[PDB]
Amino acid sequence: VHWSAEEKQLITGLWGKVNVADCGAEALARLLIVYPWTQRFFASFGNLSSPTAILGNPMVRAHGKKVLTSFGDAVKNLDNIKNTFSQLSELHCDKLHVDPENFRLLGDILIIVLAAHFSKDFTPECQAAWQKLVRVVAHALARKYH
Amino acid sequence: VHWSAEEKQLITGLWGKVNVADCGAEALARLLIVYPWTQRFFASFGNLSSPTAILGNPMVRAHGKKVLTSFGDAVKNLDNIKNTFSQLSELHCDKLHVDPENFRLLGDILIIVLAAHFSKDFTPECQAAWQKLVRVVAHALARKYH
Amino acid sequence: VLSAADKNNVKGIFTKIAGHAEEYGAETLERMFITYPPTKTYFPHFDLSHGSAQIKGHGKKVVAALIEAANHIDDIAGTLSKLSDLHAHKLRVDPVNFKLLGQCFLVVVAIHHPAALTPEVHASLDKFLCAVGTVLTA
Amino acid sequence: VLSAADKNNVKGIFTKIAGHAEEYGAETLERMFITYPPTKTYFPHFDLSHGSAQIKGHGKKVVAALIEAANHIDDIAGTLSKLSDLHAHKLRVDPVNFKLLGQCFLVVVAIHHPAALTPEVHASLDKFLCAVGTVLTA
Ligand code: HEM
Ligand code: HEM
Ligand code: HEM
Ligand code: HEM
Ligand code: NA
Repeated sequence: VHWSAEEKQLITGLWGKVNVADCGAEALARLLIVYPWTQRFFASFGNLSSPTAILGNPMVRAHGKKVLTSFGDAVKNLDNIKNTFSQLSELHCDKLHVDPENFRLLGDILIIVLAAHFSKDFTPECQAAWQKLVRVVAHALARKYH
Repeated sequence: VHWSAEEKQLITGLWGKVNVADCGAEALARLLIVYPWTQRFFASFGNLSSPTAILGNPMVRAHGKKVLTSFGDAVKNLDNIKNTFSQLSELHCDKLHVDPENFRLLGDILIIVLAAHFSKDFTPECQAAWQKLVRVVAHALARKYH
Repeated sequence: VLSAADKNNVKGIFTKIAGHAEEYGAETLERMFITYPPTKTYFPHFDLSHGSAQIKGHGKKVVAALIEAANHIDDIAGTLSKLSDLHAHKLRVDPVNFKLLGQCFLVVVAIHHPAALTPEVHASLDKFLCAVGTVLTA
Repeated sequence: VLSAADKNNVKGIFTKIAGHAEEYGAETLERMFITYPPTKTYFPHFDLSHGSAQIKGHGKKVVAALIEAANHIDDIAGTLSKLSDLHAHKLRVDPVNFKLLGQCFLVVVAIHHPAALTPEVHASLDKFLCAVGTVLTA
């Protein structure tokens, strides 16, 4: 895909203000609460028995930070997202067998988390650029299926 | 994707027995009848107002033959599908803006049409290979979205 | 279906959405048209520039319909049955678009009421928006 | 929802299915495991080789549950709500998998009863299978 100058600015500008630990923990916890079948992939994390348990779980929070940090690797090289995610694609597709529709759901949750953290600074044009970014990342993650 | 010798044999073997005109017309008519929102893309074809009208519409029948003929272009070069479908991807993505979930629905309908035509000759292994083929084609058709 | 907790979660956050129907509906539509430009195909008759009168009037109707479904949350299908013929038969809206509009609505709610949109409320509102989309595509 | 025509179409095709529950259920599962190998993850306790006793017994139960829902098609949620906790809470079956099993069931019906699976019956059965999937993921 092609990135315009305005899209790159909207992405890199917002990224510098993202609280990676907090937004990452919130996005993963929301994935597990809003779409509870995703809990099947995270039994190694222990207590996922309630929204409170999920939001307070050390392993959910630590993993969510790692996930959002990976999104940052996309932000830092927007024309090479495909190579950046090749190994992660092998993990999720060949080893974990995560259905790619779930990558879409996580990206949509991340958009809502960013909207909550940035309020009206998350303009419609900013949402458009970030929705494009999470779509491009989801596509890169799903590559090892095709 | 990679193709085994058995997969290639199942695909090319079944393809030689496919009634392209009848299976293509049937698959397209089933798409419009089973998923009626798809009719929005085919208003130029005239009367789609009932299952009888759809099944008797000569433009539906003619278009369905062209669609299945293109699947045949995939059969005839299984390792080059992405390039084969590049122009068609621009049409469907850039010009028509067909959501890619609809490509998945047409592929699934084609599998059911093949099952009806071939009965028990459409073995589980044959279904597996053909489902892979329609998935690979749908992915190639969606390329110009990414 | 919507559990008793889901219904309580949906009503609570909608007490803050009511009274902002035009503002939040207009923003939801503007977000959908900008984030997902193909959705503009369904509105060829509209002026789609920012803050146009047609977007404001239509956004108010969309959110007013949601508020109506919330008020009768026990039978959403009866409340929205007339809209189902319009969307599924007349307009032929592809079902994917209901998820896009729902995503934009959740973004608007998060922007204006982030503390109200807790994970549990987000989960209930997602189920409600999915139930509405199912009715409108029947 | 399911129309009166949908219900008669579904009941009609099931007069051909009802006597073959084990055979068609086993074939549906075998097709799902071969066509969509990730679905095997939910059955680690099974022998998944062709015609295994566990596949035959389980396939009979799946189709028997569908027949129950056909016999009580006016309230599918009431007949099958007992399976919702199993699939959504205990097993955490990803919702994508219900479409995969439904596709395999339609292939089995097409193989054995092609003339009965007209476009209109296909449309009704797709709505029926989608309604079952919503009950089991609730
Ligand atoms: C765009 C979406 C996603 C991105 C960028 C992403 C990223 C990552 C990354 C960077 C890791 C490495 C963790 C580490 O190094 O310790 C990981 C692991 C993992 N991911 Fe994802 N992921 C995504 C979506 C998902 C989804 C949707 C699921 C499940 C529904 C999932 C399930 C897992 C699991 C189970 C692990 C292994 C966790 C562990 O064993 O510690 N991922 N993911
Ligand atoms: C997924 C596999 C599909 C294949 C292989 C395929 C193939 C084709 C082909 C070969 C054409 C002919 C272009 C030409 O004659 O110049 C075409 C046109 C077209 N396709 Fe598809 N198609 C697929 C799916 C779909 C779907 C799912 C839709 C809509 C829901 C769709 C809508 C259209 C339309 C509207 C046209 C233009 C028809 C006209 O103006 O005559 N296609 N497609
Ligand atoms: C939560 C989901 C939705 C709700 C509650 C909703 C509600 C409504 C309402 C109340 C109307 C006016 C009905 C009337 O005036 O008789 C309407 C019309 C319309 N809707 Fe929706 N809608 C939804 C989703 C969608 C989506 C996803 C699309 C397309 C992307 C769409 C496209 C339209 C169009 C084109 C009209 C006609 C507008 C006009 O001519 O003024 N709607 N909808
Ligand atoms: C039409 C959709 C489905 C129906 C009607 C259905 C029906 C059933 C029934 C009747 C049982 C046995 C309940 C009992 O013995 O108490 C069962 C169990 C089970 N189902 Fe489903 N099912 C469906 C879809 C699925 C799907 C899509 C999956 C996963 C891909 C799945 C995985 C399982 C598993 C793992 C069990 C436990 C089996 C055992 O331990 O013997 N089911 N289902
Ligand atoms: Na291509």
